Amino acid sequence: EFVPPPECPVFEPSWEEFTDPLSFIGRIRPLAEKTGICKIRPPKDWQPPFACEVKSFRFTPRVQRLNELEAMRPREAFGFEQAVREYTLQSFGEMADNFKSDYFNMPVHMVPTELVEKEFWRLVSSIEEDVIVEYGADISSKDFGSGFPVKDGRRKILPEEEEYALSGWNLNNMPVLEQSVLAHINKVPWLYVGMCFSSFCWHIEDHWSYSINYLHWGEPKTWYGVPSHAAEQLEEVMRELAPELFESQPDLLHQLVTIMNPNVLMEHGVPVYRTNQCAGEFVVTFPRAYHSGFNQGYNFAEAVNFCT
Ligand SMILES: O=C(O)c1ccnc(-c2cc(C(=O)NCCc3ccccc3)ccn2)c1
Ligand SMILES: [Mn+2]
Repeated sequence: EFVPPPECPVFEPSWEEFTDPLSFIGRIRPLAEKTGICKIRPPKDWQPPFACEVKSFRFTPRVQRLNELEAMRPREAFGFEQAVREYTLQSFGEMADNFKSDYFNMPVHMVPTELVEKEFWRLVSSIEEDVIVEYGADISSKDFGSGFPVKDGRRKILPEEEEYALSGWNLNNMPVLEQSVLAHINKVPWLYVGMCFSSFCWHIEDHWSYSINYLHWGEPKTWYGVPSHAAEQLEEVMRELAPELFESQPDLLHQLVTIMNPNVLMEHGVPVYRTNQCAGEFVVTFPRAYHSGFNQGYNFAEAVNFCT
């Protein structure tokens, strides 16, 4: 069965250390850049409100067939497996919890994170069992607002919430403008509504950017990360073992389907670290750190690429 990778570093900054995000990330870099990803737990009293327009939040999530790569005799009428379904935040959550409790035959919060992890990777490689889930991925914060409070006058902010609108850890306040000559001659966060087994495959960011990720609420998001010094190693294992039909594809397209069991990478000598990102915790990915992961259950994440 699946062997969990070693845990990535988790930091619990003091209030003093928590004042400036870029200063903090710069200070932890000697360790975190060697693990690709790290987790940051804010002080216990730092609790931003959830500021999305919940009443109107509607979306059509993308369908994810866990074993689509292993599955590569064409099945009758491929391309039409799943009927389309639009959800509200509430109705997606009802669907997500029902899916998970039915799947495991127990209440959603009683399913061990290790079991969802072992079962996810079993399902990804299984040809006997076709599990299909849905992911409310890549929803712009412009559509219904950020999960963080923002002083743009579109939504009421209470006095005790203003510090969160102004915080450097509010993802809308991270720096995003890359320096360049073109910048002198001539981005917002994205939202992710997850359910059990919804997932993201191995990738790095455009321009080898840092990214930062905040789980507003819900069940954990499980991460795997590879340090940048091993990026070429991972890419070589992909070349060797990924489907030949996709071998010649540019990285930007190949990354849409680069699913790989972390143990395969580990057996080929690639260092992999894991973490369960819980509600109220940040994950930071360092430049050219490959990462992938899946959601343990119904949850809500916000993410943005930032520059140093
Ligand atoms: O899902 C997450 O929590 C997550 C975590 C870390 N990074 C990403 C991420 C996604 C994209 C992206 O646009 N993907 C295409 C759309 C997409 C397809 C399946 C799953 C999630 C997105 C680019 C860069 N990073 C997503
Ligand atoms: Mn990413």
